[PDB]
Amino acid sequence: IDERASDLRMTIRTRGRSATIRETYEIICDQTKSVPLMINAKNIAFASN
Amino acid sequence: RRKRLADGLSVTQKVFVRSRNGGATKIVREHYLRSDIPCLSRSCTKCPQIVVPDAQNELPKFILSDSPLELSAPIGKHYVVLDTNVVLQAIDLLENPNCFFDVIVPQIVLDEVRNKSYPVYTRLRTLCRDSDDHKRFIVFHNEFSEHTFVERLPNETINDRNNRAIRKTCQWYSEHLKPYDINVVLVTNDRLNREAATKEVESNIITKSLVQYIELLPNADDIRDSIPQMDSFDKDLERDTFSDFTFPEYYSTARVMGGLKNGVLYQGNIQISEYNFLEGSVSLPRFSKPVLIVGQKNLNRAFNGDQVIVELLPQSEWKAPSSIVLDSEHFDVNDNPDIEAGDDDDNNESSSNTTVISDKQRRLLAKDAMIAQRSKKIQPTAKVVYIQRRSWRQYVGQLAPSSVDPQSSSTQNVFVILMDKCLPKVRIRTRRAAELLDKRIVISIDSWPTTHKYPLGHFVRDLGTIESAQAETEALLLEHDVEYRPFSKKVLE
Amino acid sequence: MSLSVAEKSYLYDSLASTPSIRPDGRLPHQFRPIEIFTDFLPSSNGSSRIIASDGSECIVSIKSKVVDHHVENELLQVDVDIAGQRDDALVVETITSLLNKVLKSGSGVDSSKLQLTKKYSFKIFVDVLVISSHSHPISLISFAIYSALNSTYLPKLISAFDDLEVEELPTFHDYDMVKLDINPPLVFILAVVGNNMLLDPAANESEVANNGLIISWSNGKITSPIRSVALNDSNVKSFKPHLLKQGLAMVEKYAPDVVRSLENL
Amino acid sequence: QDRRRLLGPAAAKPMAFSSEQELSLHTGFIENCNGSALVEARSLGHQTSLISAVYGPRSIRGSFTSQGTISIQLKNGLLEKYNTNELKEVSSFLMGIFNSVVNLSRYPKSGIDIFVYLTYDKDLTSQISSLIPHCITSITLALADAGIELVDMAGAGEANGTVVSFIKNGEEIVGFWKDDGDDEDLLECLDRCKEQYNRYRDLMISCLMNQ
Amino acid sequence: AKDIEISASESKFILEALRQNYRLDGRSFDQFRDVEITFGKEFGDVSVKMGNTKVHCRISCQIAQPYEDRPFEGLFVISTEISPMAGSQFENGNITGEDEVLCSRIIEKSVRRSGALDVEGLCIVAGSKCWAVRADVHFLDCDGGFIDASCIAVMAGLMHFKKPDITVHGEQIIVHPVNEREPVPLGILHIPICVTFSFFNPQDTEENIKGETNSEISIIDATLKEELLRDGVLTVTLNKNREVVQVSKAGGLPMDALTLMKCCHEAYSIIEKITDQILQLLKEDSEKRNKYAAMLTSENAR
Amino acid sequence: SEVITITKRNGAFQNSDSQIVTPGELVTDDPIWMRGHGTYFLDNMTYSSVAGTVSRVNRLLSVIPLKGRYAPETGDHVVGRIAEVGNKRWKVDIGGKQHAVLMLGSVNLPGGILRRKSESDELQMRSFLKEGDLLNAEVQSLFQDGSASLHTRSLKYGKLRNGMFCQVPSSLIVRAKNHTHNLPGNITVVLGVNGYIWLRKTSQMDLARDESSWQIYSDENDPSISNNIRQAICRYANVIKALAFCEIGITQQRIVSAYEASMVYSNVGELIEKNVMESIGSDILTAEKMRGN
Amino acid sequence: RLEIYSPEGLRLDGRRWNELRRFESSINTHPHAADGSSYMEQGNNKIITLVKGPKEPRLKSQMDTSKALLNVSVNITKFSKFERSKSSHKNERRVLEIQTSLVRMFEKNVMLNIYPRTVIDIEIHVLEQDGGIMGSLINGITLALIDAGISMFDYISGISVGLYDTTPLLDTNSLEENAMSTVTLGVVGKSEKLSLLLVEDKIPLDRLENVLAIGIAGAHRVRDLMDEELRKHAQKRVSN
Repeated sequence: IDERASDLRMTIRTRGRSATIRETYEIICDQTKSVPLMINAKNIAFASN
Repeated sequence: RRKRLADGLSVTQKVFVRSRNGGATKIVREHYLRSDIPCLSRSCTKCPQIVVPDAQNELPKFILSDSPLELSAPIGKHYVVLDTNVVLQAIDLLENPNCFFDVIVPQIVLDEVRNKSYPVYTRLRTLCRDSDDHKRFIVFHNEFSEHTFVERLPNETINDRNNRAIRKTCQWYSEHLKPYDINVVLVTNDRLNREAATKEVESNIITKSLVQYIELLPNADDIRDSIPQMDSFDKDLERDTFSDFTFPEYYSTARVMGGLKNGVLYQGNIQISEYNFLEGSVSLPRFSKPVLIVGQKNLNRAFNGDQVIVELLPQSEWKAPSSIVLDSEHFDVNDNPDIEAGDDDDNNESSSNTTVISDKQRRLLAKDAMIAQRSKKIQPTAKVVYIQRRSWRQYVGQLAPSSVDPQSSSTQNVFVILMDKCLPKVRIRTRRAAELLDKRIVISIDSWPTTHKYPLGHFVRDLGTIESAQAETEALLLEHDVEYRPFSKKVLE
Repeated sequence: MSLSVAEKSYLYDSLASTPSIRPDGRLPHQFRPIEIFTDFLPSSNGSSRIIASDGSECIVSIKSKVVDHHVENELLQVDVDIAGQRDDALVVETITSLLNKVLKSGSGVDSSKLQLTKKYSFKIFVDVLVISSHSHPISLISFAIYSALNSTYLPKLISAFDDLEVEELPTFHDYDMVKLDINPPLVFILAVVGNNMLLDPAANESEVANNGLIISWSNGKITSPIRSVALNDSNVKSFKPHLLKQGLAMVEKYAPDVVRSLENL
Repeated sequence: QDRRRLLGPAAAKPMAFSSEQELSLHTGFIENCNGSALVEARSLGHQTSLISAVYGPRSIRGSFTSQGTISIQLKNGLLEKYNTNELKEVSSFLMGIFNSVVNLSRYPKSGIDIFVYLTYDKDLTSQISSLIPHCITSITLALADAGIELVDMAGAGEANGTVVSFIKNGEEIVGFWKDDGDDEDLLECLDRCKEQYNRYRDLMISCLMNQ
Repeated sequence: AKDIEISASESKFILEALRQNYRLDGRSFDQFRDVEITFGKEFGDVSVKMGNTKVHCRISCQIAQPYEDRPFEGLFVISTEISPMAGSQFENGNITGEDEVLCSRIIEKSVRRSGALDVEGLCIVAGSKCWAVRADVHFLDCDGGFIDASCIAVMAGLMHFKKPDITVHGEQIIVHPVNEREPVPLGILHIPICVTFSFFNPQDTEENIKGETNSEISIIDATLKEELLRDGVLTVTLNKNREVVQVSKAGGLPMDALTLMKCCHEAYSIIEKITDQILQLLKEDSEKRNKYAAMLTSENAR
Repeated sequence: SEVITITKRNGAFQNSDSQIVTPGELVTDDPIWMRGHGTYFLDNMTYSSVAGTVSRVNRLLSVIPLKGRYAPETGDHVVGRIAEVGNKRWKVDIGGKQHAVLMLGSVNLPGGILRRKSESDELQMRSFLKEGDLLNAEVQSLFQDGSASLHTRSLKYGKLRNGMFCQVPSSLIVRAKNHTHNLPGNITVVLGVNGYIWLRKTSQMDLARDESSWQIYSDENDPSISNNIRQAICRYANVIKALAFCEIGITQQRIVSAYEASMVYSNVGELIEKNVMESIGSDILTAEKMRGN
Repeated sequence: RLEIYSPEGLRLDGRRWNELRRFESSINTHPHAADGSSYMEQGNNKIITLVKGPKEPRLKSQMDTSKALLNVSVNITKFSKFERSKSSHKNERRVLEIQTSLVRMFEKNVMLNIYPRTVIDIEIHVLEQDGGIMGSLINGITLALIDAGISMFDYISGISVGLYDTTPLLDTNSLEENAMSTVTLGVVGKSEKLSLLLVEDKIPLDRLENVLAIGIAGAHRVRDLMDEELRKHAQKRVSN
């Protein structure tokens, strides 16, 4: 997230009637790094029938 | 384009572009034209035949007379036509019956002034309704007269056309009035009309200065005064900017942090004054003295009792105490709410309140300013540069009457007037507006944008009526965070 | 099918011989009578009603919004909707694809007649209603889009926007419109029945044809999209390189005249 | 959410972001289907695997139909993202080729359900043009394995985003696609794609020869 | 779906019963069946029974995104989805759905379009967060009376309903449990109650249409057989303030304005009666919920 | 232009009294008239029911439609096509309000005159006549449903083959019992009462007036249709679209005069253009005025 | 915001309190592939109707011995507003609601009795709306059915009234619709018997007569244009 995320604007909604200018949070994801899933191994099962 | 439908009825289309957020939407307004517009006057001979049935089962009555106000030659007996600037600049003289006897409101004029300031509009409609024998306002229409209609051409602006429509209304109606000898005087206060008269264009109109008409009349001569709108006036009252819009943006996060570190930003709780919205004071405890927050853009989207970071200004800019009082009853009460929707209503976040305040309000700001320069006790002065911390709550209030039409059941944008006097008038939009006028309301605040000078709220819930003692007792409970419900299911255990 | 077995053989014979006579009786270079009616919505940027001789009718309508183009890679959106078909039958969506690709930016159509400063593009919302179909629509839609996009009026910019003018949204002149010039492709449909290549099939012809070739004319030349199509399921055959080269040659000759007659009403 | 499927939280939004080829064929490797084929193509550019499965001849009784028909589903890959409309176009394209190659007259009241799975396409370096040889290779194999009649094996090349499909040893063309190629490629492409078709022709014939 | 096949003799018989001025139930043409309101052990569970016609409504709320056009209002969505417990002519959600739409639409026209539930105050944060209130109306038995019963089930359901007390700070909403603090009831602006006049022709259409006679049999509150057999309908909805909230008239027997307004006037007495009945029933269930709440009052005298 | 015709228009979507064309308006209160089609009543007061003129058809002064769907009658001979094949009847599309019925006791058949078919099966029906096949069949009895029982029973009746389809409104051709005839260049038109027109080369059945018995419903397109034969049929069908365009009656003589007038233009695709269709209809009217009918 | 009316009898269109909008119509807009058609202008509500059929359906379940099946499809395209319709509307309750209303109503106006084993499809394509649209759609249907030769008893004529307290304003636009309670009504023939009364908003019951009575007059006024239009067309095609 950017500096002053809580004051970034949304100007996407139009043709209101109020609440057509506001803050919003906007958050991109970057996969140049990816940390691996933290998982409960004990709770891994494998099935049968 | 203009095309026959029926006997003395023809239609035309006006297509124009409106932009809401890059919207680019062509709006088509069909405008019907009829020769059936009354002149509203007892000097008119054929006007009996012109009037038509209405909802009230009656042919519209006359309110303008066969004796209007009379001045020396070549003026004679004269109907006063008012320009668009004149309605804003001269409003109290209008409310006086002493110098404005027989008045024609162009309909194009009534449209412009209603969009800028809806109070001025409503008051003027009420003056029209409660007209008598000595302050007689009528509206004459000409957007819908087929002999006073104007086109809109390429390679010009809407202001040029708006002024042309009035020039054409005068020459039309002054010609028709010649067998009865009643002259039309356009009393104007806009630079495009006054210098159109001077360069010579037409000579079939008496065109007058606002001040020149006033100064001949000895009942208003110097008693009530006015300025040009900004044709030859430029603010130096207490404003310096032409626009009231645009509250500053906050200092960015690290730019705060670095300023706290290096000890150039100070912080404390802004304790706003209950008598002023412009005079706020922070308790900065490396001083004994209140540190003053003065003027709209130093306040920086304040709310009461917030943790505010403030940077000091130089001793050169440091003020002395201010003696005036402002409230939501005498200030901003001929400013109106921003319109953000509609097909012929504003769709912009500016050019709604470029200036529409009263003469009284102008003179009070001005007088503060004259005292302020011989006032003593010059002490620390600042601008809020960040709101560290919020203090929103549910706030009680009541619905403004002159920012709403009671008849109208429309989704009206209208002000909540809070009972805490440390915040301004709060904008909301509601299709319950008539309902809510008699009732004490609860809004909360949503946000304050950086483009508007009034917060955005939303309506939460209703309390009872304002006559009700119970309802006042309850509102005061809500405001001061005092819970009134019976104690819960778990309490009893 | 909806024709007779007898009818289809007569046609096949008729068309497949040297003269290639057909119910209209056109030589292969000729086109049926079409009628262009325009500008009937005062609410839209531009609009188009085209009535063809088989009684097929397309109505094509142009609406807009101005948008930042650096968060977009599309400028023209086609929505096709055919009366009596739903919004997701195979043919409807395949027509939407074809048309979106014909009108794709920087490919046979301008992406610089739709921009008013180099940060702001107008996103043109092409919205197509087919009033009656019983023959293929795409050629008629192509022709309707041409007349439309040369009847497309846009808002005229108030003032010459830069991309650093003040860094706020562009804002239009109140009344004054800019004429939109822009040359869209024209899709032309060719039909193969034996070794005979014929411009512009009628309904009847489409039902006996082996295959057709959809090709488009942009900017004084032929260009992509190129696509073959099979205009039945049940009278289908294959074709030769030489016949595909003769259909190139035919459009190159007979296309220009048509664009110039269609341009000025 | 929806009544036919679980779609989880709906105010949630996706993540924002930061012969030159070898075709090796396989068939008859999974069962619940009348015939299946597998085509994996490796190239410098991109490696891809396409699965196909063909279901039926099926009877579609309660109506008499003049002749049979062919119905093509393309299914969006699990690592490739395309618009639904493009898949429709390509489905429509492939149907019109197959209409011409599959003989349809030995089978009254027929509908055939063809599934094209465009599972994996991966770049090591439009796009939809490039995989058209591979779709046509896959589906043909499948119609052959099942015992569905065919005029000639169908097969195509891609030269410069241009796809030309031929039957009869390069002699006849059963389809043409050009999308975002260059003006006047015609001779280069036809020559280049003939080579490609003759080359993958025999590969399919040799897959069918191990069974 | 599969429909009930009645005889010609049935069709003749029920008309003749109206003509000779009786009813099957022993009712009058202007008599509405007694509605009993059974409030749940939870807020917004209402069982609404009118004779054999059995309908239920359960209310739910959730946190939801406003819509693009008006983000300064919340959401009312009415599910009047019907499953076979009344017949087999209603099955599997929507399968024809003509009746679904009409009942759903009229209830929306009543509560959201006109107001009878506050919507402005459903915005927790304007343009971000709002309440969505979902009315799910499920019929378990039907013996006609469809719209009338459904409406009462929507308004009693909404009046008994209550929603989590919420505190906002920023855009973070602290949702508070319904044992933790006491949940807040919805805002009610009006009380729409419907009365459905089912119109039966003693003539045939052609004699009706350019005749001017009124001899049309006006009945309310039809039975199942009556619902199927009606030639026409007027559904009119009023509130207990002499205003007509909504009217749906669109097909069936035409009527003079005087006769339509007659209808309205009759319904106006009948809706105060149902409204009254509803008021005093709500109270007595509320008294039992209030029994120690009265003790633990914080609004007390000085 | 040379290659296309465009009727050019821009700026708009498109380009007295008469006898009772609104129902809800008082035709008559007489109780002896207006009892028939296109009326309804309360009492005897009859308020119309359709749009059209009042005129006496049969024995009764009655509202008569202005235009509408084709209406069958007994003695009509119509050209029309199979919509459905059943286990006992074909459903025939004549362009009416519902479909007309054609059934097994009412059908001549190739291979004899009635042979090659020993049981009812939906298959055996289907082999002769496929959906969409076109065939000239006469109205055997008109029923009050709408439905018309048809019959084919001559060796001239049955399938129409070797031709091209043409079609018009059914009210801009003459209403007669028969209108099927030879025209010059030795093509035959087969022209029903229903607006469907087949134009074919003169074959044995139409050549015998100035037949077949294994070709009654058997598919067969002769290889002996030649160049000039085909062009004659394109020109013939075109000139018929000129009189259609011009909203006048079609009589056999109008077609022959039209055909000859059209030959100032040397190419046949120039005769579907509007300017020419108006000239051709103008010539024929001009001939009607000079001649005296 | 804005005036909706004044004591001077004007609007911002400039209509009078019992004045109608621009009524333009013309019939036969598809006379090559649709059995009857008509184009309806009321204001800027631009409605095209086609009637296709009477024709037998090729599905047995749609066949009915006792009367024709009637289908009314109300299609609303994505350019009827000022902006591009983001939503799907041909699968919405609002539109199915209009469908269910027009069909049940015209089902009794039209005689389907004289068309057994038939299906009729009325296909109503909206090109623009600017409000007063619910009464405008009825009117377009009425001209389509009379053109198609489909028998009927009467003309239903749709008209809207917006009540500005006690002030009834005949015919409506976008402003009038969104700023007060609107009534929509239809009358069949020159009768006082109403086919359709539709109210979406609080209209008082005490004033219920005032808005309908002016509307039943106002309806008669629409119906004579429809006749005049039609007989001017029928006279043309009986001279030739």
